[PDB]
Amino acid sequence: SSHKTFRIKRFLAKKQKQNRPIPQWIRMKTGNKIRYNSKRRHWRRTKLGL
Amino acid sequence: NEVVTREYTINIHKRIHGVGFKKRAPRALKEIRKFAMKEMGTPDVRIDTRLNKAVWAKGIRNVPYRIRVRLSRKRNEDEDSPNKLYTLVTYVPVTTFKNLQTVNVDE
Amino acid sequence: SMLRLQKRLASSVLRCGKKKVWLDPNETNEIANANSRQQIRKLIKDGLIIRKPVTVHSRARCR
Amino acid sequence: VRYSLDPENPTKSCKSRGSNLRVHFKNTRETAQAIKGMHIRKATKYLKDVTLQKQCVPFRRYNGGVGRCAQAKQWGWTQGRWPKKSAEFLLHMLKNAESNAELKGLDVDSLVIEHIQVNKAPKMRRRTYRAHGRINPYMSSPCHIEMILTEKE
RNA sequence: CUCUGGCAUGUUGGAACAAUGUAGGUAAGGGAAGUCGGCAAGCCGGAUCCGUAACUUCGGGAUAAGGAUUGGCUCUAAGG
RNA sequence: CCGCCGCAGGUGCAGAUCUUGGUGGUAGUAGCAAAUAUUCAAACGAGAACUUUGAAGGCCGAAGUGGAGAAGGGUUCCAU
Ligand SMILES: [K+]
Ligand SMILES: [K+]
Ligand SMILES: [Mg+2]
Ligand SMILES: [Mg+2]
Ligand SMILES: [Mg+2]
Ligand SMILES: [Mg+2]
Ligand SMILES: [Mg+2]
Ligand SMILES: [Mg+2]
Ligand SMILES: [Mg+2]
Ligand SMILES: [Mg+2]
Ligand SMILES: [Mg+2]
Ligand SMILES: [Mg+2]
Ligand SMILES: [Mg+2]
Ligand SMILES: [Mg+2]
Ligand SMILES: [Mg+2]
Ligand SMILES: [Mg+2]
Ligand SMILES: [Mg+2]
Ligand SMILES: [Mg+2]
Ligand SMILES: [Mg+2]
Ligand SMILES: [Mg+2]
Ligand SMILES: [Mg+2]
Ligand SMILES: [Mg+2]
Ligand SMILES: [Mg+2]
Ligand SMILES: [Mg+2]
Ligand SMILES: [Mg+2]
Ligand SMILES: [Mg+2]
Ligand SMILES: [Mg+2]
Repeated sequence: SSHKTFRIKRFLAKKQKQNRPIPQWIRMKTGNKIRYNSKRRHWRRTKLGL
Repeated sequence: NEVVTREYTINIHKRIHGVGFKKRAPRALKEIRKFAMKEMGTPDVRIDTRLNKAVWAKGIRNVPYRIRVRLSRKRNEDEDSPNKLYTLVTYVPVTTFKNLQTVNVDE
Repeated sequence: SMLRLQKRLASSVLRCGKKKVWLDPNETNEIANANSRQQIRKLIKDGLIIRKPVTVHSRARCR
Repeated sequence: VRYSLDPENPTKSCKSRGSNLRVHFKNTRETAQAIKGMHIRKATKYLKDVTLQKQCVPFRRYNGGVGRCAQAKQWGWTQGRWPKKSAEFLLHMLKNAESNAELKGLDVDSLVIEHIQVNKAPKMRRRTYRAHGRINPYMSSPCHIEMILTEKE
């Protein structure tokens, strides 16, 4: 909702910042097994639950 | 005589006989388009917006029974297309359809 | 091209509905490279974009 | 790259393959069997007529529920269809095989499709929603296609 | 039904118009003989003016029942 | 990695509506049929029934398919 507490807004801030793909140069690093961000959240598929 | 222009009366009523109400005007456009291909012997028939407006003038189900059109075969040399000749069908408003017969139009 | 932005912007500037905005079907290239309201205003002054008249609903039959 | 069959004369042969093609395997298999042993010009004309519904692909093995058509009497069968997407995928691959023959310097208007094979490819997962809160598979059946064309006198 | 405003027919399109369906409608003569059963459908329907029974806790029953009229146009009279 | 002499065991599968994983016939089948409706031309594009623009025919019909909010969502907003 447009009405939100500071704690909930700050919580939603962290969730947006985390929902980004991996940098492409992560893959080039030695002993790398992370080929794609497996913790990607889509707003319409999976809900935060808050 | 690749480029030729003729005037024709199409009896849309016989062509759209039995068609449902919501399909009578769209079928009239399809019957005109396939009337042009049979006569001018070419695919890629272009129907002038005014002929579309004329077929749709009385709504979707009360299509006019007869329509006077001008089939003008022209050269599609402006584009590198597989068809060299295309037909442009144009609307010819008339007061009556009696004694009107297929006629050639001179440039 | 795609002129949703210009159609939306023109309706806001002309203060009308999108159904009353007329973008010139011939000079679409000049309309297309207009991504600000300043340029939409100029195209309105230049006559490229016009506001269509209200559909006629006559009360003459009622009168 | 191992085609199922090695060509008899490799210097007189061209090959083309494709993997994970989003076209129906059952439709493509029936289409490939129709153009097997055809001249490349005959096959190109035939496939375009399929896209125009002037010549049909007879469905001989995967024919369950396939309707009858008059154009199937030309294959000695009763059931036929006109799978457009399969024909375009095969037409796209034939042209590529043709370009490979040119790159090898082969007489194009002598090539015959001697070998053509359609293999089921890994399926892709999609879901459909059914009555009473049930979710069912909605799966695509792609295919791997390979062909080898050889010159014939 | 239309204007302002909105939309593109509700996750597809083309061709045809078989049976059986789902939704709608009509049907000579008869008129519930159908069926467990008038189920379903049908009949009625607004308004104006008439006319309204048994019974009754006198409040109702009651839009009981039953009947007539109804458009368009041109006027007349009345109501500030 | 195995033979032979001994030692030890979580030691032999066809079944248990067995467990987990995979795969078929069904089958290119059922289906993609609730809420009237689309058509013409052009543009962009490798590609247009579906995008955009213009024109036409329609619908919502102010108890809206309109314009704004609360809760809930949490960036879905806007541009490329
Ligand atoms: K009865
Ligand atoms: K809200
Ligand atoms: Mg949800
Ligand atoms: Mg069938
Ligand atoms: Mg058939
Ligand atoms: Mg479902
Ligand atoms: Mg559910
Ligand atoms: Mg519909
Ligand atoms: Mg649609
Ligand atoms: Mg929907
Ligand atoms: Mg009747
Ligand atoms: Mg009767
Ligand atoms: Mg009777
Ligand atoms: Mg009777
Ligand atoms: Mg009886
Ligand atoms: Mg009986
Ligand atoms: Mg009843
Ligand atoms: Mg009574
Ligand atoms: Mg052990
Ligand atoms: Mg055991
Ligand atoms: Mg077992
Ligand atoms: Mg046993
Ligand atoms: Mg089917
Ligand atoms: Mg269906
Ligand atoms: Mg309605
Ligand atoms: Mg309406
Ligand atoms: Mg109402």
